[PDB]
Amino acid sequence: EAARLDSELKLVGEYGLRNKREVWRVLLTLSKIRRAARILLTLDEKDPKRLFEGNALIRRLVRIGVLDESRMKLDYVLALKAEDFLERRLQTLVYKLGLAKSIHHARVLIRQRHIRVGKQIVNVPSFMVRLDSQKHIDFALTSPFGGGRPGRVRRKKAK
Amino acid sequence: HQKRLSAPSHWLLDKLSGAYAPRPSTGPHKLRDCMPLIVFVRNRLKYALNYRETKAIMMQRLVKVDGKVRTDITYPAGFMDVITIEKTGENFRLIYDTKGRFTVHRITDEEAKYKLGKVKRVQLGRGGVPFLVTHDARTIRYPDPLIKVNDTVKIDLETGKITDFIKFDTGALAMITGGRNMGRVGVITHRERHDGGFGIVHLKDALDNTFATRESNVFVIGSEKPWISLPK
Amino acid sequence: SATLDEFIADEVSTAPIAEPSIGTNIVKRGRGLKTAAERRMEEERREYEETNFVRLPKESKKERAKRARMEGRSGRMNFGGEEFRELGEGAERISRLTKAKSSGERYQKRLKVLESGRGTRGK
Amino acid sequence: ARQAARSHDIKEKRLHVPLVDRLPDEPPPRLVVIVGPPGVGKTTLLKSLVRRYTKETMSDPVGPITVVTSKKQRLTFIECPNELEAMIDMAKVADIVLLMIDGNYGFEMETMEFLNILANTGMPGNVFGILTHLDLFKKPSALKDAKKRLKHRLWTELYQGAHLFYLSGVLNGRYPDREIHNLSRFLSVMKNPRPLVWRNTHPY
RNA sequence: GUUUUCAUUAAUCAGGAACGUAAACUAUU
RNA sequence: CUAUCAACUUUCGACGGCUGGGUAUUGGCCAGCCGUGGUGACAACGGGUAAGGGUUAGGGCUCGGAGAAGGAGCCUGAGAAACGGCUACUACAUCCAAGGAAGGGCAGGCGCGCAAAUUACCCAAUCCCGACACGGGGAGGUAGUGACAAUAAAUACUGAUACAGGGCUCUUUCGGGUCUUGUAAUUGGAAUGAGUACAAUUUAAAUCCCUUAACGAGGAACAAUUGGAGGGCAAGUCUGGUGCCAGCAGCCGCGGUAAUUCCAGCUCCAAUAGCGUAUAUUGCUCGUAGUU
Ligand SMILES: Nc1nc2c(ncn2[C@@H]2O[C@H](COP(=O)(O)OP(=O)(O)OP(=O)(O)O)[C@@H](O)[C@H]2O)c(=O)[nH]1
Ligand SMILES: [Mg+2]
Repeated sequence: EAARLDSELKLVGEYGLRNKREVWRVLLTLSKIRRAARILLTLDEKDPKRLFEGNALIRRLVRIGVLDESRMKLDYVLALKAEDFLERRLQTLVYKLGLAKSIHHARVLIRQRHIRVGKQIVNVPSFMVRLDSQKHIDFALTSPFGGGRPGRVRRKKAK
Repeated sequence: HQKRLSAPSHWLLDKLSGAYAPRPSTGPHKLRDCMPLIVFVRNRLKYALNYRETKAIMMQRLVKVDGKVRTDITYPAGFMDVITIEKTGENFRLIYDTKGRFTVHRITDEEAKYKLGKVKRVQLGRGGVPFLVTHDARTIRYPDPLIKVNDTVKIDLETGKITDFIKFDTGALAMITGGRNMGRVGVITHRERHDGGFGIVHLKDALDNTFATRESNVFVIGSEKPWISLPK
Repeated sequence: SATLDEFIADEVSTAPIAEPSIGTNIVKRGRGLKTAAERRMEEERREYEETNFVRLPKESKKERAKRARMEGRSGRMNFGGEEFRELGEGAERISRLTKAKSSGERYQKRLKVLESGRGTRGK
Repeated sequence: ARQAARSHDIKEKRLHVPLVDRLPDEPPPRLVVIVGPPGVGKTTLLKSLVRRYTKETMSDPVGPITVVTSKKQRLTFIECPNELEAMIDMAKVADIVLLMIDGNYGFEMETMEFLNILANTGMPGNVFGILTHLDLFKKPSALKDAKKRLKHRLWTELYQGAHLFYLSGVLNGRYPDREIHNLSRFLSVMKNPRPLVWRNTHPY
């Protein structure tokens, strides 16, 4: 349908994704989380199952940084979306932190091993960066934007 | 050649020693009430790494078990066998814990010299002589004439003679070595006969838990008198 | 008791929980994160290589057949650093635990308002 | 129902055109060609196969070599020389084909030429890819990469899922005995040749 | 209709039993 | 589980007790003597063949008859009625100088004429057997294949200048809507992993992994695919017919193959290391068993 095609094209364009399999992957994990939230809303308030399982779900989503720290209700967990998940991806986080000029530049950098998340370099652009780990995204020490060797085209030109 | 899970739960093996486990060779103590010397050396103490290293320890006269040199690797050493290593100058003793597993205890020569062994049976041997059989299958010729069944004996271990004995008593503290309440150091406070098989004792700990264990599974350790050093 | 044990350690018990330095629980250049259960296993493998310091075979074909089949019969998923457990029998124990865990000054005012004739009338 | 569906699909797979057999009761020796580019070791495989079968160390084996391999059937090995006239002469003759590929060097035009000459003239029953010069390798990751890419290109060339043997070394100037033993396990037990129309009408 | 009696005798039909030139416009309501 | 199984045992003694034999020992286990039993509607007996226990949050984990070509008999040893041997008979089958002599398994391929996972390496760990530290192990571990699935994601990123004036859209169409878009243009920057690869390391020896010096990108390449829809074309070919039209179509044209540089790489849609196709599909009354 044209609505599905235009929606998936807006996702693939707005966040520099490769195909629609990544969109369907995110929509599947989002539907799993939202199904768990609906099943926890089935029960009444102050049931211990709903209390502890909903607190676990909300603390998990706030810790992985999707759900905002302001709103912490299970209705907002139902109101979650795939734009929030693709915003929590690593590639859009490199683009928004401004190490790269565009989202396709960010995917290129993460593929050819320039950025690192915390200590180790990250080869995958779909790395779900958590909220505590959002700040420690920077260029690695072996990268010419970080330091070390001046690099490849630089070496061929400076010879 | 049993598997690591089919090995009993009281000589411990981690996720490390392969899927298989050594079987104890036939000897004084039983099969399911046993710690082999290889599990004592390289799986409990970790003075060794491999089977060949354990063999290179055992074959030279460096490990003595109950005061005699034990050469073969899977020699059974179940309960209260003093294990003297002279190059390290240590003597270990095997006791249990409150959960039901084997425990090792480091000690020197003064408590290493004697063994507290529970009498299995008294009889008249050949030559018209009374003899005494312990749980270590030690038979002592010409014993003291009051040492009856279920009494324990301080064996000399340099000559093997009797030195002292502790009587089966309601009011003497005891150690459990079997059953569903295994390894619980407490005091024998009651004993019920049940003639016709399988009599019991009722026993409480130091802090008021009564339970009924069988007179086979009991083991007398001392009235107060901890003649072996239970670990503090 | 899985969801209940994490509520005590983070909200109830006043003891700080060790967090890893950020890049350490990344498996293969980002291909997975090590969840706090899978990380705690990884020290247990490592803490067994200094005791008598014989090396290990990095899994085998018969363990990988088992543990990767455990994903086939479980509803767990690891969306980020955390685990997201299914709401089946793990949710019923939370109800199943909590049910066994739950198992002469007046007279003076009346005589003090019966003495005075009256205050007034309706305004 | 699905068992009936798979049974019907296999019953339609078993079918062919009803051509005439024209094989006698005492059949002639089946003809094994050893085809390949120059320098690949066709004569070396010939020496090694005849030592496996008849235990005779031939210092210079030429011509067709007939060999008893079973109590019912027997073979004959002919090594095609490096000339196209001999290759086109024997492609209409061959009963089973031993098609040699030169390992690290990859495929050659003589190999592809004989494959499509054979396919255009008449396809026999059994063609076995034999990949040699594997010992002229230094990295055993490059070795399995070359085996995988040569297997897939050969599968595209003749059919999917063929037999591609890997003959590693040259020990005594001959070949390894275990490798040529499994090669002869494959070319010893045999099935009747394909009913080709040219061979079933014209006497050669 | 009666200023009449026994008080479940009853309801339904497998099996079975008695009676035997044509067609052609069509809990209440 | 069953009464479309009510009698069963005494039909190899069926229940005893006495006496012995044999067994490692008890025992109708077997032999002599006699007594009258034994089980069963509380389900024996017969019939159907579809042959679990423990560890308890959970799942997991652990344990669980007959034959060595066919009957018959024998031998060793602590332990076998080993099937390891012998003997005879029976049935195959081999060598021979024709007098004689040795022998009885699994694995693999084909199972159409058309097909698809190694005849891989070692006891190095855990374990077992021996005169015994050394000798020997078909458990075990190591490696190879794999688009049946499943997992992550390369095939490019970013500027400047020059030039063109159109690009896009629709309900309503010889009409309306919106304002920056291009180009096979000219140039410049960087980034680099696939691959190549010295080593060291891993390991029984290797491989993989982790470390890693050195190379490694300009398209005419380090060469993305599978389907669907549509336009444009000749001194070409075919068919129809009240001239020039229409249709099907067209690798095929005058020459020319070292000749040609052409729509120069046609346009759009979908999925994209995956994708398509086929088929299956998703006459009336009375009256008994019975029923209410
Ligand atoms: N290392 C290595 N050398 C090989 C292999 N096969 C063949 N050779 C050598 O290559 C040489 C080629 O000899 P052949 O095999 O007779 O060549 P051929 O093509 O069979 O015979 P011609 O067609 O007459 O050349 C021999 O000297 C072999 O030793 C191989 O698998 N490995
Ligand atoms: Mg030749």
